[PDB]
Amino acid sequence: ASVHGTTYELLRRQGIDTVFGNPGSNELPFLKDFPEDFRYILALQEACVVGIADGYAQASRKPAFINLHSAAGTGNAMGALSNAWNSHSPLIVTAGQQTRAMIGVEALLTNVDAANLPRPLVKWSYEPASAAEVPHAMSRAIHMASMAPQGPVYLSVPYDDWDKDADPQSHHLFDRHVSSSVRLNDQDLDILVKALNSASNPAIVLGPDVDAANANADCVMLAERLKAPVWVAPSAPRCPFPTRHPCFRGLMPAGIAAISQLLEGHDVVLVIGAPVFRYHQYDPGQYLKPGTRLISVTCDPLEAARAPMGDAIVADIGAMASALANLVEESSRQLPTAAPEPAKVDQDAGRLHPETVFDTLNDMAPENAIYLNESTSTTAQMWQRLNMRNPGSYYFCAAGGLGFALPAAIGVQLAEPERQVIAVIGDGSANYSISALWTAAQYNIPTIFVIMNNGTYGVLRWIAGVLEAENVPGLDVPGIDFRALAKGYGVQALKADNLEQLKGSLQEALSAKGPVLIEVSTVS
Amino acid sequence: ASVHGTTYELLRRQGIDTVFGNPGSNELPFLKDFPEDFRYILALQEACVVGIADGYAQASRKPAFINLHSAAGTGNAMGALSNAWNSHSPLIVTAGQQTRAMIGVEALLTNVDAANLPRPLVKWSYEPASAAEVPHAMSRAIHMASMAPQGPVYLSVPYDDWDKDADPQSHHLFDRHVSSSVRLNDQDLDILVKALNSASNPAIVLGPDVDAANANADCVMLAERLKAPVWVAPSAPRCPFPTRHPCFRGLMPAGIAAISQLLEGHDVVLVIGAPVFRYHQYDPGQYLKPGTRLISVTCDPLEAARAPMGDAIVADIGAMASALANLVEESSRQLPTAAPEPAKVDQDAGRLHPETVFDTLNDMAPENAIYLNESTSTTAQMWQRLNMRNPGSYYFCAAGGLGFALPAAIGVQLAEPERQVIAVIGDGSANYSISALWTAAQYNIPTIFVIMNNGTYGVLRWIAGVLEAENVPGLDVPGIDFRALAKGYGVQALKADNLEQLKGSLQEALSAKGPVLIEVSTVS
Amino acid sequence: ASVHGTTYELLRRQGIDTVFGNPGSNELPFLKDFPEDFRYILALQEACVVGIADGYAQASRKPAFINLHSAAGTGNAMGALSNAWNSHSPLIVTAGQQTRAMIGVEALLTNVDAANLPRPLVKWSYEPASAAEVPHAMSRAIHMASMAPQGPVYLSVPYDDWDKDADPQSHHLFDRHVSSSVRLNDQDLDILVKALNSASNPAIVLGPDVDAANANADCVMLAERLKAPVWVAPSAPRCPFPTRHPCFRGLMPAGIAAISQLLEGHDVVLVIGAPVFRYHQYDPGQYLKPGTRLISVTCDPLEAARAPMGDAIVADIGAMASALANLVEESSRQLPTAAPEPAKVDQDAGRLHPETVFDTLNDMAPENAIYLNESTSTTAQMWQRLNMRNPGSYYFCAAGGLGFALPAAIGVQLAEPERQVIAVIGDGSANYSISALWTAAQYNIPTIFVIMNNGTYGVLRWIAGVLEAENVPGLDVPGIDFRALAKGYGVQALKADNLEQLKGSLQEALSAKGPVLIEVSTVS
Ligand SMILES: Cc1ncc(C[n+]2csc(CCOP(=O)(O)OP(=O)(O)O)c2C)c(N)n1
Ligand SMILES: Cc1ncc(C[n+]2csc(CCOP(=O)(O)OP(=O)(O)O)c2C)c(N)n1
Ligand SMILES: Cc1ncc(C[n+]2csc(CCOP(=O)(O)OP(=O)(O)O)c2C)c(N)n1
Ligand SMILES: [Ca+2]
Ligand SMILES: [Ca+2]
Ligand SMILES: [Ca+2]
Ligand SMILES: [Ca+2]
Ligand SMILES: [Ca+2]
Ligand SMILES: [Ca+2]
Ligand SMILES: [Ca+2]
Ligand SMILES: [Ca+2]
Ligand SMILES: [Ca+2]
Ligand SMILES: [Mg+2]
Ligand SMILES: [Mg+2]
Ligand SMILES: [Mg+2]
Ligand SMILES: [Mg+2]
Ligand SMILES: [Mg+2]
Ligand SMILES: [Mg+2]
Ligand SMILES: [Mg+2]
Ligand SMILES: [Mg+2]
Repeated sequence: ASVHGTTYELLRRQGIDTVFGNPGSNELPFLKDFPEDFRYILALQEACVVGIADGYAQASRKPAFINLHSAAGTGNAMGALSNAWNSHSPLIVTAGQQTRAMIGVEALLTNVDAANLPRPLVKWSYEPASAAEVPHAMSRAIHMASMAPQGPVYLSVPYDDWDKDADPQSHHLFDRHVSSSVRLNDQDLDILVKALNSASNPAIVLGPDVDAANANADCVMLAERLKAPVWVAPSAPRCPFPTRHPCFRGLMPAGIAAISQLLEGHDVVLVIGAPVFRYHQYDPGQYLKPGTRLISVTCDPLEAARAPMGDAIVADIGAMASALANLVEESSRQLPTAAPEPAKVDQDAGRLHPETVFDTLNDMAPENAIYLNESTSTTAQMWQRLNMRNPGSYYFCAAGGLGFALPAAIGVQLAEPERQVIAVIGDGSANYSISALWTAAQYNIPTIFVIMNNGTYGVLRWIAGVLEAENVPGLDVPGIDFRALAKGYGVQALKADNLEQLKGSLQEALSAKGPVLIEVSTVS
Repeated sequence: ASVHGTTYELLRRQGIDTVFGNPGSNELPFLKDFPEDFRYILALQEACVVGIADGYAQASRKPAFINLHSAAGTGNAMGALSNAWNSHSPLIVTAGQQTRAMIGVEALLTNVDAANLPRPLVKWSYEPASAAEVPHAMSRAIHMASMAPQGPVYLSVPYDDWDKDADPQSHHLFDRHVSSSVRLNDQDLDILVKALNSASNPAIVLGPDVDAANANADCVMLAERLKAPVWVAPSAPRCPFPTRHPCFRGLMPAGIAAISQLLEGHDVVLVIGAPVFRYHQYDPGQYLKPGTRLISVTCDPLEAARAPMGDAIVADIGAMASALANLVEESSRQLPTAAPEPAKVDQDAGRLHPETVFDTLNDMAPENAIYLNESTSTTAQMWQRLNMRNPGSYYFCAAGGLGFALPAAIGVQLAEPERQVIAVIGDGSANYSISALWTAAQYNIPTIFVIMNNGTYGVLRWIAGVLEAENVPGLDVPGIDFRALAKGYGVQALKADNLEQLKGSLQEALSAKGPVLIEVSTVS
Repeated sequence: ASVHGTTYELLRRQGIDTVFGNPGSNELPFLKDFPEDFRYILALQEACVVGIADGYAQASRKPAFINLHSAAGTGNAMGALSNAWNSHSPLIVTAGQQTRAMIGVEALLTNVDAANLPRPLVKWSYEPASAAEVPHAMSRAIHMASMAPQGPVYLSVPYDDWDKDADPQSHHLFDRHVSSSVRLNDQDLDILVKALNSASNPAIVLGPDVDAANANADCVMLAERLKAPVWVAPSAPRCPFPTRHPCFRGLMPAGIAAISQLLEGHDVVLVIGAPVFRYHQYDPGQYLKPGTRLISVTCDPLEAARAPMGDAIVADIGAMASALANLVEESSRQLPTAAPEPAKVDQDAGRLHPETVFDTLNDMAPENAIYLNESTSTTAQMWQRLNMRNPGSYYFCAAGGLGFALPAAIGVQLAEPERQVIAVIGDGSANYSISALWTAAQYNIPTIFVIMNNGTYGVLRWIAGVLEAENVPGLDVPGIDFRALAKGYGVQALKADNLEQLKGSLQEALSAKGPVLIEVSTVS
């Protein structure tokens, strides 16, 4: 068998059936004879390729496979890899290299020192030393991406390797099963359970690895048993809990002092599937107030090591959440009271308040909708105003890197064809990966894109105001016609300049057979 | 509190009480006011510092703390770090940096791009961005070294940071407990146990992480229940099993074909705490024969990913071994029969056969002796001829890097004062870290060093013969007087030119109050 | 032709005829059939291998070739590479890798991520992607080491590559000539010359790249024409000027304030072949006083970029020094007056003051002796007391990393068989690379080693005193018998406990046919 044939068999045997890519000449020898049982999803720029694959992997809860062109294609994707690292997304990134005989002279298209290029944003990065090693290296890539803590990996392959003979002993790779589905030993788990049972006023904080593990329902059971309020850890990339459950308390503010104040009076705080903590703003103060003990369950040693406080347990989130939910006592304390509905912001017949947009989406969208957020000044209101009952209902760029949501929404919609995906994206953010729209058109992936157009990088104007920073350039983005961009890439386009038009456009979009972009005029 | 005071409190609260070091000026501000409850162990060269610390960590089963001088001191230690990486040794390597104000001009003693220097041989490598970050960075280092899979880490600290004010909130670091003591979830563990119970002819292969976890006794129980032969995985850095137990089958040859042949007819092979596999010689063939399934339990994702065959489970070796030993059925098959005693090699009244040396050590040494091996042509015979009943009884350079055993034997002896340490070291290997002898003299650490003097790099002459490689330079090392080297560093020195003298010298050495070196004339 | 044959032909055609090495199994396929016209120089540890090669390269003013064993051998050499980087030493470091078929499984002796291992201490680091690339990669290594700014490079070669067929077109590599012998364009050079001619009170500062270029005599002419005092730049790795020439002003103190004060009143300061500046101690103040302009000529862009003051010209030191010396006007100012002889320190009949040792060496040594310094508390006095008339007469560890001088003195003596090499090494420093002594014995390289034994890391005790740092551990090194160490490695050993014995021992050493070590009892 050839390296080509062996590698595709390995991929198929390991459950991979889709290649997200933007092709080049170093990749043609890999892409030729493309298997009839695989799908290729083309995107027009590599940030888009990786974003689509990332959304697909996150929503499918399985690895996604990417093929890019040498250094320039890899390089174009590195912002996307920054997000993927923070979301623990299991992405297998392959890039074609020059033929081995031309690497030394650094022919055009040589990826120099290739494995160093994507560092430090990958778990493993490698170029094999021979053609017959390629299937083994691919096996390593698959497993490295997939083991806890999941994350992106990189493999560079000289284009002449594909046609060479494989090692017949590579067949042992095909059916390897590698598990990291582990949990704390019984003795120490019993100690933890007793500490949770004995707590007088426990709180729970959940992060994105809960949703990645589909541990959401187990966390609901845990919170109900402990009668504990539940927060989502700051800078949330996913939604780990039903947002109208009585225990839910919303998104934690991403500040040191704000979080210790919120946790004051809680004697034990159990954090599951989050860094401790993904703070953002400068908000100096105490990590915890006196009287609060924190215990973190994380899938990632790097998270456990860097927490500035608390105990930690490094284990699989699904296995731990299930074990805890089934072991803790039913507390006789009263169940927390649900948060009240948010206020309705006064809305005239003109430009839309973001609150109006979210309220309207919540009213009109199906109960199993999936939302993506890249409307950076409106996140708090989004979190208050969308009732997200189900797992996998929210994504936000995990490293804060713009250009995620537009392509990722396409990948999520591909992963979840029965769930309507609605991406709410600022006018600034929309440009970073605008060409991703074409993939939705070409493959008829019926994502709805809601562009919040206020003409500016609004959160940056806000921060500049707080900082008292005057004379900052580059914060306004006037003069972008998003309906024309949508037409450019073949996506149906609507506008909404007021609430009546918003409702009309959403009605049209929800019933459409293809992707739709709605340009919403929002308050500036 | 100062950064100095806070950092030493963190170290003490995390169980560190010893600093292995070779000082320099960038380290004086750290070493000043050295705490009265800490011990400093000086060695004369940094390979020696790290080797001593490594032996101490491996034998104590706890992290060891190292302080080196900038780039040159770190650099001198990098061969030692190569071994430490392969043995999963929990080493916290700190190095002093220039004062922050002089780093930009690259003053003498500046460690340029410091965190990259020890890569790729460390789990984590870092220089903090401010003085007040130093205690937090130290906390990260401690936990990164200590979490499974354990390994060396590196922290560079500008010398002016120590006297600066610490963050008062660093007190939250002091008592953090971080656990990776995890095992496979119950459902999947029950599947594994059923597969072991159903095997008709199981075999067990054990690696160094078993001995590191002190899982040896649990593995004895497991092997007895399964009635299974037990091998030690190739290139063994430690001894994971009693070598005269009836199930023991010795050291696996480090070749692909040799191992698949050895495992032929075993339907399930359970590998615990080893890479799959640390092959060495070129010995192409099948990874496994038809009819053999392999299942690996490893603490290291990198091991699980790179195995060319078998299933894998990534979990703590101690937790897994205990769980398996207590869950499997007692097989009604007959217990394996003990290996017979090895043959006595004919020995005249002249130079010693290595077999004679090992037989004599086995006769005369206490039953709780600890052996180190850096006698590279004699490893197979050593493994056959030493009855090692207890855990922690054997160490061999885990990356094959010479210069480990001489210093490591000192660190092991420091860790285990009641167990006589005997390092068996070739005349070639003895030179790499010869100055370590001084530390044994200075601190009166009563290690016995047995120098096997045959005048040559014997295993290289052997390999050159197999390869039919003629005219190879540099394989002979005549003209070294090891008794004079021992005198040079203040260690009592004996010679043994024949068996009678070997017995006499060993008798003297075993009853000595300090370290002793015996130069043995072995067959060439 | 094989890769082996082609590579050795390339080496020979590029002027390489010596391999400095410590062998291992990955290197046996390279070392077999070793060419009869090459020499192999064995050393017993890799810091020693690289130090010997470094001294040889520095003194010969040509590249030196090194062969080490995989990661552990490379790692043992990294402290030596730290010095080599700072001295711009043209070292071609090769290391053997596992056979390509075993790299993926990380067999024992695999150098993982090999090219990253020696970073950041090499100019270029590489592992070829195929066997036929090896000769081209070797060509790249040779030229990268040799082009200005010279420095160490690293090449990792899988052991199976050597026996493979080479590309016949590799013959084009053999006779390539690559020049960096460049100087500033005429127009801008004329501007510089006019600025030097117009200076009222010029000063010259010279660094190690002057001695490396053998630009010393041109710098003498330049200083004589300009009637300018001449200093050696701080932390000097080499001696660039005759130390009793009337213009010579000695070693600059390695402090910011001290240097600007020394240069005060000099209107133009011309720095040639030095960083600006290799400061050491914290000595904050002005980089230059008002009225001083600095102009630097450096072979190294990294030096030019990081200078905190002055103009810079990046060019070959030999070409620039010759051009300037021949273009400047003869100033009618008076030639500077020679420094007076240093004082004689009172010396009783007991332990030796270091000043006494240097005065005695200066009296008794030949006028073409070559000195190496690793006696760290005595450098200032050494510089004042040795009359070094000729180029290539002084070496000191360029990164401050101990373990350089003992092996480097052997390499210098090998390079310069007619010039007596005398290494003056502290008792602390002597241990780092003590096994290098064996190479001097084995090859009968007649270096004289003068061990300054004061029982302590003296400069560290001194600095601790200045810092007012109390309770510092690890600063004393009692109990080392250097005559026994010398006997251990087959080197003739003498002692000197007082001046009469020093003179007697030096007389014996200077007339000896082989290497000699003299242990001198110096004041503590
Ligand atoms: C790749 C990338 N570049 C720049 C930024 C900085 N950034 C953060 S938010 C923001 C403004 C986004 O504006 P918009 O999407 O219109 O949302 P608004 O703040 O107006 O709600 C910018 C540029 C970033 N996070 N990522
Ligand atoms: C740091 C380092 N350098 C070189 C080697 C290569 N090496 C492997 S075994 C060996 C010979 C050791 O000789 P000796 O200790 O006398 O034992 P013998 O083979 O004679 O039993 C050498 C040099 C290595 N493994 N590590
Ligand atoms: C590899 C290395 N480790 C440690 C140091 C720190 N160091 C600088 S000077 C010095 C003391 C050397 O003592 P010695 O050679 O006896 O000379 P003395 O200071 O007594 O004159 C030490 C350990 C270093 N520069 N390089
Ligand atoms: Ca509503
Ligand atoms: Ca799906
Ligand atoms: Ca906006
Ligand atoms: Ca016996
Ligand atoms: Ca102990
Ligand atoms: Ca030997
Ligand atoms: Ca004199
Ligand atoms: Ca010469
Ligand atoms: Ca000294
Ligand atoms: Mg990079
Ligand atoms: Mg293959
Ligand atoms: Mg258990
Ligand atoms: Mg490195
Ligand atoms: Mg602090
Ligand atoms: Mg379970
Ligand atoms: Mg060739
Ligand atoms: Mg010109």
